[PDB]
Amino acid sequence: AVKKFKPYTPSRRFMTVADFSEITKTEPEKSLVKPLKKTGGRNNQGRITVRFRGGGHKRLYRIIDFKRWDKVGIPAKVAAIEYDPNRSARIALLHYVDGEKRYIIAPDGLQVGQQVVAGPDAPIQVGNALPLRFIPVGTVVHAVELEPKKGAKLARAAGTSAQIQGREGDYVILRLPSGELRKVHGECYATVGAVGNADHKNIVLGKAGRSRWLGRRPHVRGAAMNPVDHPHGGGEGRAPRGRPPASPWGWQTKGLKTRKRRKPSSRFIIARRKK
Amino acid sequence: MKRTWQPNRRKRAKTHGFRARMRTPGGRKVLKRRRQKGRWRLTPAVRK
RNA sequence: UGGUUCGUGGAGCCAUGGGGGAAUCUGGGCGGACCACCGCCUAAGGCUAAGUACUCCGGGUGACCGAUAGCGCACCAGUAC
RNA sequence: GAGCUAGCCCUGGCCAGGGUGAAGCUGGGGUGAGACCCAGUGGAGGCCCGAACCGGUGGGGGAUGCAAACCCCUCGGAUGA
RNA sequence: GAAUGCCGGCAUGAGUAACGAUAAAGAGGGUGAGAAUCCCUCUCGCCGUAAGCCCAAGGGUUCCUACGCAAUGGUCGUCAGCGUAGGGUUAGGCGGGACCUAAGGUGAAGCCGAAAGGCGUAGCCGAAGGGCAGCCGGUUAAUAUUCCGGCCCUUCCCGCAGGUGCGAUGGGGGGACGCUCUAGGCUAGGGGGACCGGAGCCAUGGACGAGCCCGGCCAGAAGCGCAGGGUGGGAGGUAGGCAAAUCCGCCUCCCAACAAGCUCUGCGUGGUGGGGAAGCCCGGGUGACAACCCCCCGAAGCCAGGGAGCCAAGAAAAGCCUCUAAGCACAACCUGCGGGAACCCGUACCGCAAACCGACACAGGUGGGCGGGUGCAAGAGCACUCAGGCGCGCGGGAGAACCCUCGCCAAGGAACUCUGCAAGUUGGCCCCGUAACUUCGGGAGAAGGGGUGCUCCCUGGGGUGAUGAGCCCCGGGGAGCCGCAGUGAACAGGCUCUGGCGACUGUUUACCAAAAACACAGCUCUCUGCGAACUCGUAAGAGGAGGUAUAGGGAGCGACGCUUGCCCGGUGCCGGAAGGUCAAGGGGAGGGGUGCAAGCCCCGAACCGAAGCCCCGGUGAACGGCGGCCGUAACUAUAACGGUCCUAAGGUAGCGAAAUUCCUUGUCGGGUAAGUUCCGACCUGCACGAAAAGCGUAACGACCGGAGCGCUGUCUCGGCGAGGGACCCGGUGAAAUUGAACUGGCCGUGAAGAUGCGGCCUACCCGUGGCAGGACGAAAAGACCCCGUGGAGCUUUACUGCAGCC
RNA sequence: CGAUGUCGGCUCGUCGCAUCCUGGGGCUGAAGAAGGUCCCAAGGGUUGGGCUGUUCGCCCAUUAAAGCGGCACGCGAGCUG
RNA sequence: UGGGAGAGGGUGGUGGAAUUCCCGGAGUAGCGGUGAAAUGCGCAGAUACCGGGAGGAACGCCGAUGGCGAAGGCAGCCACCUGGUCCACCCGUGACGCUGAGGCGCGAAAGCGUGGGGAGCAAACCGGAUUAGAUACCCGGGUAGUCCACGCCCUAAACG
RNA sequence: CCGAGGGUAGGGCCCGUGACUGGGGCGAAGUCGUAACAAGGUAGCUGUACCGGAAGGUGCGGCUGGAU
Ligand SMILES: [Mg+2]
Ligand SMILES: [Mg+2]
Ligand SMILES: [Mg+2]
Ligand SMILES: [Mg+2]
Ligand SMILES: [Mg+2]
Ligand SMILES: [Mg+2]
Ligand SMILES: [Mg+2]
Ligand SMILES: [Mg+2]
Ligand SMILES: [Mg+2]
Ligand SMILES: [Mg+2]
Ligand SMILES: [Mg+2]
Ligand SMILES: [Mg+2]
Ligand SMILES: [Mg+2]
Ligand SMILES: [Mg+2]
Ligand SMILES: [Mg+2]
Ligand SMILES: [Mg+2]
Ligand SMILES: [Mg+2]
Ligand SMILES: [Mg+2]
Ligand SMILES: [Mg+2]
Ligand SMILES: [Mg+2]
Ligand SMILES: [Mg+2]
Ligand SMILES: [Mg+2]
Ligand SMILES: [Mg+2]
Ligand SMILES: [Mg+2]
Ligand SMILES: [Mg+2]
Ligand SMILES: [Mg+2]
Ligand SMILES: [Mg+2]
Ligand SMILES: [Mg+2]
Ligand SMILES: [Mg+2]
Ligand SMILES: [Mg+2]
Ligand SMILES: [Mg+2]
Ligand SMILES: [Mg+2]
Ligand SMILES: [Mg+2]
Ligand SMILES: [Mg+2]
Ligand SMILES: [Mg+2]
Ligand SMILES: [Mg+2]
Ligand SMILES: [Mg+2]
Ligand SMILES: [Mg+2]
Ligand SMILES: [Mg+2]
Ligand SMILES: [Mg+2]
Ligand SMILES: [Mg+2]
Ligand SMILES: [Mg+2]
Ligand SMILES: [Mg+2]
Ligand SMILES: [Mg+2]
Ligand SMILES: [Mg+2]
Ligand SMILES: [Mg+2]
Ligand SMILES: [Mg+2]
Ligand SMILES: [Mg+2]
Ligand SMILES: [Mg+2]
Ligand SMILES: [Mg+2]
Ligand SMILES: [Mg+2]
Ligand SMILES: [Mg+2]
Ligand SMILES: [Mg+2]
Ligand SMILES: [Mg+2]
Ligand SMILES: [Mg+2]
Ligand SMILES: [Mg+2]
Ligand SMILES: [Mg+2]
Ligand SMILES: [Mg+2]
Ligand SMILES: [Mg+2]
Ligand SMILES: [Mg+2]
Ligand SMILES: [Mg+2]
Ligand SMILES: [Mg+2]
Ligand SMILES: [Mg+2]
Ligand SMILES: [Mg+2]
Ligand SMILES: [Mg+2]
Ligand SMILES: [Mg+2]
Ligand SMILES: [Mg+2]
Ligand SMILES: [Mg+2]
Ligand SMILES: [Mg+2]
Ligand SMILES: [Mg+2]
Ligand SMILES: [Mg+2]
Ligand SMILES: [Mg+2]
Ligand SMILES: [Mg+2]
Ligand SMILES: [Mg+2]
Ligand SMILES: [Mg+2]
Ligand SMILES: [Mg+2]
Ligand SMILES: [Mg+2]
Ligand SMILES: [Mg+2]
Ligand SMILES: [Mg+2]
Ligand SMILES: [Mg+2]
Ligand SMILES: [Mg+2]
Ligand SMILES: [Mg+2]
Ligand SMILES: [Mg+2]
Ligand SMILES: [Mg+2]
Ligand SMILES: [Mg+2]
Ligand SMILES: [Mg+2]
Ligand SMILES: [Mg+2]
Ligand SMILES: [Mg+2]
Ligand SMILES: [Mg+2]
Ligand SMILES: [Mg+2]
Ligand SMILES: [Mg+2]
Ligand SMILES: [Mg+2]
Ligand SMILES: [Mg+2]
Ligand SMILES: [Mg+2]
Ligand SMILES: [Mg+2]
Ligand SMILES: [Mg+2]
Ligand SMILES: [Mg+2]
Ligand SMILES: [Mg+2]
Ligand SMILES: [Mg+2]
Ligand SMILES: [Mg+2]
Ligand SMILES: [Mg+2]
Ligand SMILES: [Mg+2]
Ligand SMILES: [Mg+2]
Ligand SMILES: [Mg+2]
Ligand SMILES: [Mg+2]
Ligand SMILES: [Mg+2]
Ligand SMILES: [Mg+2]
Ligand SMILES: [Mg+2]
Ligand SMILES: [Mg+2]
Ligand SMILES: [Mg+2]
Ligand SMILES: [Mg+2]
Ligand SMILES: [Mg+2]
Ligand SMILES: [Mg+2]
Ligand SMILES: [Mg+2]
Ligand SMILES: [Mg+2]
Ligand SMILES: [Mg+2]
Ligand SMILES: [Mg+2]
Ligand SMILES: [Mg+2]
Ligand SMILES: [Mg+2]
Ligand SMILES: [Mg+2]
Ligand SMILES: [Mg+2]
Ligand SMILES: [Mg+2]
Ligand SMILES: [Mg+2]
Ligand SMILES: [Mg+2]
Ligand SMILES: [Mg+2]
Ligand SMILES: [Mg+2]
Ligand SMILES: [Mg+2]
Ligand SMILES: [Mg+2]
Ligand SMILES: [Mg+2]
Ligand SMILES: [Mg+2]
Ligand SMILES: [Mg+2]
Ligand SMILES: [Mg+2]
Ligand SMILES: [Mg+2]
Ligand SMILES: [Mg+2]
Ligand SMILES: [Mg+2]
Ligand SMILES: [Mg+2]
Ligand SMILES: [Mg+2]
Ligand SMILES: [Mg+2]
Ligand SMILES: [Mg+2]
Ligand SMILES: [Mg+2]
Ligand SMILES: [Mg+2]
Ligand SMILES: [Mg+2]
Ligand SMILES: [Mg+2]
Ligand SMILES: [Mg+2]
Ligand SMILES: [Mg+2]
Ligand SMILES: [Mg+2]
Ligand SMILES: [Mg+2]
Ligand SMILES: [Mg+2]
Ligand SMILES: [Mg+2]
Ligand SMILES: [Mg+2]
Ligand SMILES: [Mg+2]
Ligand SMILES: [Mg+2]
Ligand SMILES: [Mg+2]
Ligand SMILES: [Mg+2]
Ligand SMILES: [Mg+2]
Ligand SMILES: [Mg+2]
Ligand SMILES: [Mg+2]
Ligand SMILES: [Mg+2]
Ligand SMILES: [Mg+2]
Ligand SMILES: [Mg+2]
Ligand SMILES: [Mg+2]
Ligand SMILES: [Mg+2]
Ligand SMILES: [Mg+2]
Ligand SMILES: [Mg+2]
Ligand SMILES: [Mg+2]
Ligand SMILES: [Mg+2]
Ligand SMILES: [Mg+2]
Ligand SMILES: [Mg+2]
Ligand SMILES: [Mg+2]
Ligand SMILES: [Mg+2]
Ligand SMILES: [Mg+2]
Ligand SMILES: [Mg+2]
Ligand SMILES: [Mg+2]
Ligand SMILES: [Mg+2]
Ligand SMILES: [Mg+2]
Ligand SMILES: [Mg+2]
Ligand SMILES: [Mg+2]
Ligand SMILES: [Mg+2]
Ligand SMILES: [Mg+2]
Ligand SMILES: [Mg+2]
Ligand SMILES: [Mg+2]
Ligand SMILES: [Mg+2]
Ligand SMILES: [Mg+2]
Ligand SMILES: [Mg+2]
Ligand SMILES: [Mg+2]
Ligand SMILES: [Mg+2]
Ligand SMILES: [Mg+2]
Ligand SMILES: [Mg+2]
Ligand SMILES: [Mg+2]
Ligand SMILES: [Mg+2]
Ligand SMILES: [Mg+2]
Ligand SMILES: [Mg+2]
Ligand SMILES: [Mg+2]
Ligand SMILES: [Mg+2]
Ligand SMILES: [Mg+2]
Ligand SMILES: [Mg+2]
Ligand SMILES: [Mg+2]
Ligand SMILES: [Mg+2]
Ligand SMILES: [Mg+2]
Ligand SMILES: [Mg+2]
Ligand SMILES: [Mg+2]
Ligand SMILES: [Mg+2]
Ligand SMILES: [Mg+2]
Ligand SMILES: [Mg+2]
Ligand SMILES: [Mg+2]
Ligand SMILES: [Mg+2]
Ligand SMILES: [Mg+2]
Ligand SMILES: [Mg+2]
Ligand SMILES: [Mg+2]
Ligand SMILES: [Mg+2]
Ligand SMILES: [Mg+2]
Ligand SMILES: [Mg+2]
Ligand SMILES: [Mg+2]
Ligand SMILES: [Mg+2]
Ligand SMILES: [Mg+2]
Ligand SMILES: [Mg+2]
Ligand SMILES: [Mg+2]
Ligand SMILES: [Mg+2]
Ligand SMILES: [Mg+2]
Ligand SMILES: [Mg+2]
Ligand SMILES: [Mg+2]
Ligand SMILES: [Mg+2]
Ligand SMILES: [Mg+2]
Ligand SMILES: [Mg+2]
Ligand SMILES: [Mg+2]
Ligand SMILES: [Mg+2]
Ligand SMILES: [Mg+2]
Ligand SMILES: [Mg+2]
Ligand SMILES: [Mg+2]
Ligand SMILES: [Mg+2]
Ligand SMILES: [Mg+2]
């Protein structure tokens, strides 16, 4: 449930914050954090290559286990569920009976105290990871590897999930969170369940300052600029676009598809996204 | 008001210093020229 | 594509980024598309004095200057600033 | 050339005093249970007033200046983008 | 002889402006050739969250002393941050290095690029972050945590003794972290004392007093005490912590658990060592054998790595502890003691400024710490004042105009003016009281009003004590006293009504614009399946993101409410294995050059041959667009209705003389005595209209209109007063500008606006204070305008090309 | 065009006279009072306010009257802006 | 205390028929639609036929002049949770009752907010017809909505 | 002290009036259509919603107070 505020300042009138209800441990695991090196949107040449970044809260990176096939057959206890600033999902602390500790992204319904496992024989239950080929068609699934042993790449965002639709040869067919229909190899791991924190999308930032805390610096309209700067720049008074709406670099930005044409994975995409 | 010169010894050595000039083709050519010109100081005087 | 006087021209020659791809003198390249004839020359390895260029340096000489000239500097100047 | 200025990055520092009184929590009431109401407690906020500090609203002065942008009065922000 | 030429010299303006904050001076004494300006004394004023003190930058001898005054100093100079010389900076414990790492930089491996070079996990460098051992006092002209004195401490080497499986760059723990709020106990600092110590004082009407005035501490090992911080112990199992591990992790069991224990720090005490006032004598002596005590206030500092709450979720690495590995176990390491050893650089002085950044001894700019007392509710605000520091490096007179800054003003009260611009008014605190509207927070300090000093008497609660006294905090009730006046000085909102725009706090054109502009939460379209799209880069490599469609890019719109209509013919984008066109290349009917020939060489039709384009469809919060004429209704007027041309379709809701309305001050209504503005309406909207969004909207605004009350020198309409200038005398002494000048008025004339020409008129020679009509006054080779086959920024369905993409 | 600052206002005037008022006069379709119309006359006078940047103009309240023009559409080294 | 019938209510699962779209196959000149047509779709291969898949919605036969509920209403099947009601026994309580201004709850559909979901249907809207005209009826399209969760709205020929 | 009332300021309720505007009643000698009454020529009515010169239409659900 998202948390509202009474309108005791102009901004609190709309601000909503997450409830943090699932959260049970308020400090990360010391040996599982490392500093996040903040970039500001600058590459190694020092140049802004992604605009409007910088200035957010300091963050420690929590190391996440996006492999999991790494420790087949060894079970673990879900020790805690925690906040992670580097992602929308919460993360779950796993105590393996081995004694190793790792983090995973926390699926909807993971209970602290429960046990999870990975491998071809794992029970089809929330929290477990198996190759896709051993997961019943119809099951909703998250953190999916896109190619075997390359790490979880799909459905990691708060609330997201993928569903297994069918099988074909060495591949299963997934419905991605976008609704794309795609073949993913049978040997790729996925974890049963959807990602938690599904209310994430209902948060209302509420004020300029909150975007600022997120490291998101103000974004300025091409329309508010000059011709040296942008296709929409200039004109006396306000102006309509005056040409097909364009990015600062001139490419058209309402409809122009941009996926590379001859791309090898086209062969594995069955149906481009919906809506 | 605050003007443009705000001396900083470290800044001065790290920017115009002999080692900085030597690191780069442009700086080495600055030294080539200033030697050819007969400059008494090839590099800004700075105290350390 | 460049080089040549040659700017696509009738455009050869020399060179070569791409593709194809030989032969050993009865071999090959050239004489301005091409062909014949008649000649010239030996590619795909390397070196080679001298005669040539310059003047930081030394000397000699001016129908060259003579301290606003002549070098930016005749003087502690690439200095003071 | 970023010792000015602009943005970002790493690491530190600063923000008198006063006011308002969110959520929560406790208690009382209420009900089938509730919602909810009251009190106390609490101490939220690009909240309020106002120094430092950061500004530069209106006016006057200055105008071969004290100053190649200053001075006086006034005024904006002042836990936050 | 001219180039607003170039370099230099010297004039003019001119003994003119100015001499750099309006904090301020006066006198006596000294010194010296010379004194407002240097020294000393007394008096006066100014700063005192500083204009005092300590650090860091930067500066670089400016420090101290002697001897000097040409120049430097806005005057003077005997003085000085100036000239000459001589002296002066002392560290194992402060800071940095021989320690750690951050961003970043560099960079074995490796990757990339015509060259130069660009990258790059490790490593290395890199600090104002981590880590690490010194406090108090004394001494010099000038250094002192550095020398001295006292009491403490660190590492390294060697040794002795006791202990122990010792050993590391490898494993682990730890180091180790936010913001707001905050407890207990301390300390810093401060106030009081009838107590303690002290030179002395009794004035001028009174006082020999519980009088006045001054001071009443600092540092300190172990031990002890108080207050906090950190931390469970034992056993068994073990497959994880890229070897090993008894360590750490994980499971189980036993004992302990808001305790204790162990440990670390703060504070108190503590052997000892220091300091020690006023005043009085000449920095020093005395005071003094100084006293060195009690109470109160009390941190933002300390215990600390404390506590709670919150979301935006808050460095690393070494030191250090532990584990084991090669090894080694006569070693090694730990603990205690002893002896020896302990390097390099900085240290003067300025440091909110006359020594730093501003060309200047420049009213500007410059990070951190300390920053006393009283009173005003609080405070770092305000006034005064301590310590300490200053009177700002020209002065002396005078008492015009005018200017600046300031004070008052009869009657009036916005009549001023573009405008209440400016200045008044209001003003803190306590209490009463407070509207529309509202998103229920607010609007609100709405508005408006009362109180406010001192004296006496009665009385309530809290802190510290002890439960009491004293001290400190928060009050209540009663009776009075004085003045024009009690936040008696200083600091401290004028208010209301009503529209436009923008939701809001924010941001901006450094130096003419702070806004209605930008941003903003939020809404929508669109791209993107991840070696993402996208951006930078020739590339490698990076950003995106150690993210993954609840995400990332781009675009418009801009809280919120109610909404967002019709047109897809053109352009864009999307989709469309047909068809048309379509390059290289394929193909080779047919043809040609040459040769006696085989042959060599050239042209070449059909036909096959991509993207793109054409073509077919979709698509508007994609670019965009959203009509005209004729007729018709019981009088006129109009036209619900009919007809007709045109178009891709003809503007919906809502709004409308508007931030848009030309005609225009439209018309009507409101407000005013009067209203080109303002508000409300109407609708023939020159030329609104739905995300270049439409219409509204509480709250907000140094935004822009209109009105009212309050109050005023804004004004009728001006007067007086103050100080700083202006003026006069001494000192120092610019500037732009300047063809030369012996430089009047009129009417004419003249290249059309004459001191300079004609005619007349007027006029003795030369200044000083003032005014600005002229010298087409000065400044700036007009910025508007045009011209130049001049330049540059920007645009596109101009031309041509290139990157990029297909 | 190697610069002649440009509307309005304020301030300060000064001049013309085709006179707004005041003084003198002729004609009158001048009984009187009050007008009209022309002539002479420039000595002096010629108000305060609402609107608007306005000049102009309209309006309110008065007046003997509420004149029109010139002076670089007088006057920015005099101010405003 | 024994028993009973029932689409009474809530949750979670879950089955087959059909429609639509996509994929594969096979096939060709029309299909569709009306009173008749036209728009529309179709040689860029539609309709009709076979196989595969996706997704939402409603549950045919049983079915009734049936049943359940206070009403609004409720219908494939399964389980769990849960209300009402009837019967028999004549065992317990001992008038503990009726109605009920206010209040509280529930309340078809449409509609509204936030988020899902979207096959068929379908306001608005485009187009074809009909017609004197035809902002309609009929035809081809088509967005909200119809569906789910949660919160609102609180109407009705909410009727016997 | 209290005190008629006066003055200042802010509120509440009611009456009158107002550019302009919304519908309503009526009149009737008009224009436009023909929604309801018959199966009223699309059964009607209905709550709601969107829409149209106008009666009205359509969607969803409901009622019969529906002809055959
Ligand atoms: Mg809220
Ligand atoms: Mg709430
Ligand atoms: Mg508010
Ligand atoms: Mg608000
Ligand atoms: Mg949670
Ligand atoms: Mg949750
Ligand atoms: Mg943390
Ligand atoms: Mg670590
Ligand atoms: Mg990282
Ligand atoms: Mg780098
Ligand atoms: Mg970008
Ligand atoms: Mg950026
Ligand atoms: Mg999270
Ligand atoms: Mg969240
Ligand atoms: Mg949101
Ligand atoms: Mg953040
Ligand atoms: Mg954004
Ligand atoms: Mg923007
Ligand atoms: Mg703009
Ligand atoms: Mg602009
Ligand atoms: Mg640029
Ligand atoms: Mg451009
Ligand atoms: Mg452009
Ligand atoms: Mg444009
Ligand atoms: Mg334009
Ligand atoms: Mg523009
Ligand atoms: Mg314009
Ligand atoms: Mg425009
Ligand atoms: Mg613009
Ligand atoms: Mg435009
Ligand atoms: Mg546009
Ligand atoms: Mg356009
Ligand atoms: Mg792939
Ligand atoms: Mg600086
Ligand atoms: Mg430095
Ligand atoms: Mg430095
Ligand atoms: Mg530096
Ligand atoms: Mg250097
Ligand atoms: Mg030398
Ligand atoms: Mg150099
Ligand atoms: Mg030719
Ligand atoms: Mg050639
Ligand atoms: Mg080649
Ligand atoms: Mg041959
Ligand atoms: Mg050859
Ligand atoms: Mg030859
Ligand atoms: Mg030859
Ligand atoms: Mg030779
Ligand atoms: Mg040679
Ligand atoms: Mg000679
Ligand atoms: Mg000379
Ligand atoms: Mg020489
Ligand atoms: Mg020279
Ligand atoms: Mg010379
Ligand atoms: Mg020299
Ligand atoms: Mg030099
Ligand atoms: Mg920091
Ligand atoms: Mg603050
Ligand atoms: Mg709240
Ligand atoms: Mg709480
Ligand atoms: Mg605030
Ligand atoms: Mg505030
Ligand atoms: Mg102040
Ligand atoms: Mg100002
Ligand atoms: Mg002012
Ligand atoms: Mg001025
Ligand atoms: Mg200036
Ligand atoms: Mg000031
Ligand atoms: Mg102020
Ligand atoms: Mg603010
Ligand atoms: Mg403030
Ligand atoms: Mg504040
Ligand atoms: Mg703020
Ligand atoms: Mg000449
Ligand atoms: Mg000149
Ligand atoms: Mg000159
Ligand atoms: Mg010259
Ligand atoms: Mg010259
Ligand atoms: Mg003069
Ligand atoms: Mg002068
Ligand atoms: Mg001066
Ligand atoms: Mg003053
Ligand atoms: Mg003197
Ligand atoms: Mg003298
Ligand atoms: Mg003296
Ligand atoms: Mg210097
Ligand atoms: Mg010294
Ligand atoms: Mg001198
Ligand atoms: Mg002298
Ligand atoms: Mg001098
Ligand atoms: Mg002098
Ligand atoms: Mg000076
Ligand atoms: Mg002397
Ligand atoms: Mg000096
Ligand atoms: Mg020492
Ligand atoms: Mg050493
Ligand atoms: Mg290092
Ligand atoms: Mg350090
Ligand atoms: Mg010590
Ligand atoms: Mg010394
Ligand atoms: Mg950490
Ligand atoms: Mg830190
Ligand atoms: Mg005190
Ligand atoms: Mg003390
Ligand atoms: Mg083990
Ligand atoms: Mg003493
Ligand atoms: Mg003694
Ligand atoms: Mg803590
Ligand atoms: Mg690191
Ligand atoms: Mg040991
Ligand atoms: Mg050494
Ligand atoms: Mg040294
Ligand atoms: Mg020193
Ligand atoms: Mg000094
Ligand atoms: Mg200052
Ligand atoms: Mg300071
Ligand atoms: Mg100087
Ligand atoms: Mg001075
Ligand atoms: Mg200064
Ligand atoms: Mg006060
Ligand atoms: Mg106060
Ligand atoms: Mg003075
Ligand atoms: Mg005088
Ligand atoms: Mg007066
Ligand atoms: Mg008044
Ligand atoms: Mg008045
Ligand atoms: Mg005004
Ligand atoms: Mg005041
Ligand atoms: Mg009101
Ligand atoms: Mg309210
Ligand atoms: Mg008040
Ligand atoms: Mg008194
Ligand atoms: Mg004062
Ligand atoms: Mg105030
Ligand atoms: Mg108001
Ligand atoms: Mg307006
Ligand atoms: Mg604003
Ligand atoms: Mg704005
Ligand atoms: Mg708004
Ligand atoms: Mg907004
Ligand atoms: Mg804003
Ligand atoms: Mg500017
Ligand atoms: Mg500006
Ligand atoms: Mg500028
Ligand atoms: Mg300015
Ligand atoms: Mg501005
Ligand atoms: Mg502003
Ligand atoms: Mg802006
Ligand atoms: Mg904006
Ligand atoms: Mg919006
Ligand atoms: Mg890379
Ligand atoms: Mg990354
Ligand atoms: Mg991402
Ligand atoms: Mg904006
Ligand atoms: Mg509203
Ligand atoms: Mg179109
Ligand atoms: Mg189109
Ligand atoms: Mg176009
Ligand atoms: Mg042939
Ligand atoms: Mg168009
Ligand atoms: Mg458009
Ligand atoms: Mg008629
Ligand atoms: Mg329409
Ligand atoms: Mg209008
Ligand atoms: Mg009007
Ligand atoms: Mg309007
Ligand atoms: Mg318009
Ligand atoms: Mg108009
Ligand atoms: Mg007009
Ligand atoms: Mg008029
Ligand atoms: Mg106006
Ligand atoms: Mg106006
Ligand atoms: Mg009209
Ligand atoms: Mg735009
Ligand atoms: Mg607009
Ligand atoms: Mg504002
Ligand atoms: Mg403003
Ligand atoms: Mg005056
Ligand atoms: Mg006076
Ligand atoms: Mg005076
Ligand atoms: Mg005076
Ligand atoms: Mg005299
Ligand atoms: Mg002469
Ligand atoms: Mg002339
Ligand atoms: Mg003349
Ligand atoms: Mg003359
Ligand atoms: Mg003459
Ligand atoms: Mg005359
Ligand atoms: Mg003059
Ligand atoms: Mg003249
Ligand atoms: Mg003149
Ligand atoms: Mg020139
Ligand atoms: Mg010119
Ligand atoms: Mg020109
Ligand atoms: Mg022109
Ligand atoms: Mg031309
Ligand atoms: Mg020409
Ligand atoms: Mg040209
Ligand atoms: Mg150009
Ligand atoms: Mg692209
Ligand atoms: Mg001109
Ligand atoms: Mg000029
Ligand atoms: Mg002139
Ligand atoms: Mg008569
Ligand atoms: Mg006259
Ligand atoms: Mg006269
Ligand atoms: Mg006017
Ligand atoms: Mg007018
Ligand atoms: Mg008269
Ligand atoms: Mg004029
Ligand atoms: Mg003028
Ligand atoms: Mg002027
Ligand atoms: Mg003027
Ligand atoms: Mg002038
Ligand atoms: Mg003048
Ligand atoms: Mg002039
Ligand atoms: Mg004047
Ligand atoms: Mg065919
Ligand atoms: Mg019985
Ligand atoms: Mg009942
Ligand atoms: Mg309902
Ligand atoms: Mg419904
Ligand atoms: Mg509905
Ligand atoms: Mg019924
Ligand atoms: Mg009376
Ligand atoms: Mg009908
Ligand atoms: Mg009918
Ligand atoms: Mg009918
Ligand atoms: Mg019509
Ligand atoms: Mg319809
Ligand atoms: Mg019913």
